Amino acid sequence: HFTPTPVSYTAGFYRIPVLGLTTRMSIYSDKSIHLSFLRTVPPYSHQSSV
Amino acid sequence: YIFSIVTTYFPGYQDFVNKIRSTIENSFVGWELEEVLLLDMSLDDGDSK
Repeated sequence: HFTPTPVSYTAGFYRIPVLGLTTRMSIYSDKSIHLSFLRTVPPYSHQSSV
Repeated sequence: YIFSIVTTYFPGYQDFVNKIRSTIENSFVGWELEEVLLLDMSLDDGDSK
């Protein structure tokens, strides 16, 4: 859970997009606290429609 | 006693508007709020709307 937050902060300092692959925690689900981040898999909390 | 609020997306606007609404909900003063706006300039070429 740790390293993606440093990676996102370091990248978003310059406001460049980031593509996330192997994380689905809901801490990055927000669109405000983290400036730029993308997901290729549904978040861990998204399994509520099933 | 007449006002309206306009805001963009920032970390804490929701709590701001919630506090304003809750404070004006129960008071002995007559507060007249005319709608709330949540405009955003993120969209490209959206200045018309």
